[PDB]
Amino acid sequence: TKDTNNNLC
Amino acid sequence: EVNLQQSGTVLARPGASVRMSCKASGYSFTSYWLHWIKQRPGQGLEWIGGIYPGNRDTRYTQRFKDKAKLTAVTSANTAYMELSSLTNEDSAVYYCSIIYFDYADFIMDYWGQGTTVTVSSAKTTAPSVYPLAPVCGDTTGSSVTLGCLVKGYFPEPVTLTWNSGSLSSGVHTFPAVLQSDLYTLSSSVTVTSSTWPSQSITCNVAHPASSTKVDKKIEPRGPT
Amino acid sequence: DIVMTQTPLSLPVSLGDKASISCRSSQALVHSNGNTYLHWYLQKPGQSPKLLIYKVSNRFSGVPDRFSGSGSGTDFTLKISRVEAEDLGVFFCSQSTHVPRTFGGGTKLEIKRADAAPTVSIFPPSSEQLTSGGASVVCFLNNFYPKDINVKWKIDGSERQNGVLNSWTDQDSKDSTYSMSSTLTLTKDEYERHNSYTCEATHKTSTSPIVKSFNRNEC
Repeated sequence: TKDTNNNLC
Repeated sequence: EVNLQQSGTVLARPGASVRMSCKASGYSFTSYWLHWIKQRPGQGLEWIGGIYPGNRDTRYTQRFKDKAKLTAVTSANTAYMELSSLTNEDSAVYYCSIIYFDYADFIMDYWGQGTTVTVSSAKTTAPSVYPLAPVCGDTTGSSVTLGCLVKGYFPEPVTLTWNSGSLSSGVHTFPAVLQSDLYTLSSSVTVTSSTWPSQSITCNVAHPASSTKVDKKIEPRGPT
Repeated sequence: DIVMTQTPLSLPVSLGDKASISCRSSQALVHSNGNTYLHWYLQKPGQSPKLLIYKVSNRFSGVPDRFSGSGSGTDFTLKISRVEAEDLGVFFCSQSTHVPRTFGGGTKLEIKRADAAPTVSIFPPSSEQLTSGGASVVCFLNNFYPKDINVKWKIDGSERQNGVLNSWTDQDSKDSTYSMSSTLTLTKDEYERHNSYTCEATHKTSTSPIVKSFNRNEC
């Protein structure tokens, strides 16, 4: 998995 | 569930440094990034950086690159932010924050109460609380307005209240203004001329930055 | 830093009316995972921002249906179908599909109501302060509308701008009115040498200045 913003990437 | 407790108000001297914390609960502290955000009195919101407690990996923006240091003790679900070489610009309120939107049955977006930092070389000063009462028996009619003046204190905040918070309708607590290193606060309460002075009205002032705790009673009085 | 621009910056509205805030970003907010992480917050004075809508159109738990969200790519809209008195504060759109996560400058929503004249009160210095050699004369001007007003202190007739502290309150979440307290300070000595003290303020609710005064050492 997740970004620094906690999005799945 | 899910809340963030931030440490209390901090008074710091220019050039010094402060370390503030954020304790979390309700979600897996070691599986999401935790953010820190700054907000100046007038200004909007700006992101300082974040930290992934799982593997202690961090991230910052060029501006706070050498101004902020982030850490976290996972055994206590607590995160830390340290601000170095303080100045007047560092004076603001800081919030730790958690967001997450990829699982519908678990949407996260919470903020600590925020930690207000005051960078000054000024010295703590207990407030002088003065009761504000109308002179003599004259009245505006059916309602009478009483007041409480709280001046010459630093740093803030101050916690004004009436009759231990039992009287909250008809109250106006004005924001504190600053006169050369000193704060002045005032509050007014409006009640029916029947209740006062037949029923006590007391102003309860507290200044934790100096452990001051006053309870002034608005007594009736004569001409000047 | 993908920039967020909100418009308008200030939003005068009357209870019941509909409102709209526009939010635009310098670059697309469509993440590679496929979602668009655009959100809207509301911040009451003295508190942390509170989420209203996430991912452009999703209402967060407990948010009224009066609130809706639309947008695509770079252009986004927040809509308040009906404005109550709770909607008082500043609204922020925000982006979290890029690093860093950014916020717009915000839109302060102001309420318009029926004009209301101020209730003025005058307070002579207490004796507790007098002993310290100083003498603060306070004046409260509570619950008025609109926000425009100007207080004036006249000692024995003449105006006195020197030594006055004015403080205002945010638009009330109940009355949608404003209040303010003007505090005139002097020195016991200076206060001793005069008899008339006046707090007069000119406000829309009248063509003649609302006056309030007291004669020292007299009921």
